[PDB]
Amino acid sequence: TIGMIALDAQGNLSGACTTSGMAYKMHGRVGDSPIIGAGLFVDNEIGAATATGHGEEVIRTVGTHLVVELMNQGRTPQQACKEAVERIVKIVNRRGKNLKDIQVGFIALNKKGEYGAYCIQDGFNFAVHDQKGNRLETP
Amino acid sequence: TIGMIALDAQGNLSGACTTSGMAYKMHGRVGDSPIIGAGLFVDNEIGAATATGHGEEVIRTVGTHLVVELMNQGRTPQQACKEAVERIVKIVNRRGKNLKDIQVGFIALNKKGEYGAYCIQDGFNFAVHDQKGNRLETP
Amino acid sequence: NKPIVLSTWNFGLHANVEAWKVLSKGGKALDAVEKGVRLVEDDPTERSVGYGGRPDRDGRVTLDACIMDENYNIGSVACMEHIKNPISVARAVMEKTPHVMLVGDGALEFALSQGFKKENLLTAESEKEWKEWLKT
Amino acid sequence: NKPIVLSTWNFGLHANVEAWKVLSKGGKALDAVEKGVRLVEDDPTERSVGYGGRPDRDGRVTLDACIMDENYNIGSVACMEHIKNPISVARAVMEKTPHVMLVGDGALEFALSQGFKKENLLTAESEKEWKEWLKT
Repeated sequence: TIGMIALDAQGNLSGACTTSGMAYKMHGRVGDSPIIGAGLFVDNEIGAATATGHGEEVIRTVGTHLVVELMNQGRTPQQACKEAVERIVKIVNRRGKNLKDIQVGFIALNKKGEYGAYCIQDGFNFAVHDQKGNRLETP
Repeated sequence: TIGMIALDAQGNLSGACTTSGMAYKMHGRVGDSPIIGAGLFVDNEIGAATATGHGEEVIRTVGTHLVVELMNQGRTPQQACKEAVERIVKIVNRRGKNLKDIQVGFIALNKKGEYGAYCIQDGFNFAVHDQKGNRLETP
Repeated sequence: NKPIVLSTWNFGLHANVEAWKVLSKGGKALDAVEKGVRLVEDDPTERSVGYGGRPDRDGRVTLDACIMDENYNIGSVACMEHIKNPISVARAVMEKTPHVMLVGDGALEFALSQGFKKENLLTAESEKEWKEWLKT
Repeated sequence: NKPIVLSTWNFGLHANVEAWKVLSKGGKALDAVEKGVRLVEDDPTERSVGYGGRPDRDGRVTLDACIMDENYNIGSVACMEHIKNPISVARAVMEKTPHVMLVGDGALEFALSQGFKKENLLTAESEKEWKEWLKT
């Protein structure tokens, strides 16, 4: 899956999300990538976010809509991503699941061009390209 | 479409949403009813909500996830539904659409058995059945 | 204030009576909301849900549904043909697969592997009206 | 701090270069994120998006995508086969229909009515690996 969000020179946000899904998935299985509150959400007054991780778990938590409402509530992109993941961990615990089996992460951007990212588990990277150039960061 | 949410005697929430969708829609069209942040969302620590209206508009606003997060931020079911719809109205004006062409409404329930509902336009009704009886109310 | 059920539109009243049969006996909300909406999917008169539902523009009856319980278990089917009860197929997605949403052919394929029956959901009434819309 | 693009994973660095070609010239974020991800859909060696994409268990490569601009216009396709660029078909759902999500056959039917044509999205590499998984 690749999810991509951007703020242009006018200060407008937009995003895109694309995948072939889980390899060897059941026929007709759909993940978070085409679902608007789940794989991608953009509000040009607040910010945008895209998800990574197990599609099922992102659908279940409507994660990217949660991230953008936490930025609406007053969190920076970084704080929104972290607080979102921390709620998801508490839900995985409520469902009596082993956290090692679950992976959900987000990258987020707000109107000011501030950005952030966070994941349940380590091993995810994301690329940031602003006027300081293109760089791969780690949540 | 029929959306249904309930709180049982154990004090647990659950919901269901089902439709044949928009009549004479394009083949393969789906609306909000199969989508978890949109047609139906349930959190057992908070409450549940189901949507009514134009499927497209409910998808676009991730309305039912918004209603349950507003209840998470202290709103009663009634206040959450109203505040959700009022944000949606501000968004269709940003899209330059006519409100008379848009209809989005929600019914909501919280952990206490408090309930509420609200819509953009008039003409929607919803049924409530508790221990005092079954009744059709109007948002 | 429990148990309590809410459903959409005026047909929600009759749906609420089926759901209440579960709820009044101290039954699970999950089984109650499933029983409740099934009534409407079953009714060929309720042409916005299930059997009797008005078709897409090419005359295909395609149904969408999802279910969610008290502990974030969810199930969905979308644009599914031939199964009168998409809410139960959605319930089976939830309880029986590692997935959360199946659409199209794959949804029907799964429904049939779970013992659901393939039916013709287009009522004569809805074929008639679709063919009136095709002129207009 | 604008313009600025973020994308997921390592292929996102190279995706970010295509998106930046739009953004650095003062172009729209919408065209930038579309150009950016298309690179990865186009790449056969990028086995998790578009053309190199590993198939479902029955060996059909089904793709999912959605797009959202600055003013709540959204478009999605899900479980669509044979169109290498689902993000553009999704963009066309958004700009060209009264709907927001089309899935399965209907998504391909729409794509073809908009001028996209069928390609084979299952590479030899992915057919090989699917047939290894079928043994295991």
